[PDB]
Amino acid sequence: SLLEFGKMILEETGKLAIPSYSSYGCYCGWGGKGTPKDATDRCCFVHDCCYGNLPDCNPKSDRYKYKRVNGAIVCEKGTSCENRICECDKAAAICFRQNLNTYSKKYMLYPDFLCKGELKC
Repeated sequence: SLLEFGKMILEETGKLAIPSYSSYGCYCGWGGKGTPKDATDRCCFVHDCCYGNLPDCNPKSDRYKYKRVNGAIVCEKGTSCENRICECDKAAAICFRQNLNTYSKKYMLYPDFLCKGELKC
């Protein structure tokens, strides 16, 4: 679920998902169009694609379980949708952590009209 994803993000990065990531660049949060602004935004592009691969799942609301094996995220067994949603969220959280070195506050609340260009999934 979105709340679990937000907690996973905070655990990984120390940044509150809202507002550090919920309106970032062209792909973090609500919609998505255009060329990702930077590595962090690309994490969100891929995460959107990841959810897009699950038609019949409800990533915003469906809850999954995971644990920590030393610092590593291990998705625990639920329904197939739960497992797949968890793997999407795990990847994005790790991706945000990997790219904290280029996170830029100037991309928070990025205006929709600047999301120029195109990308397929």
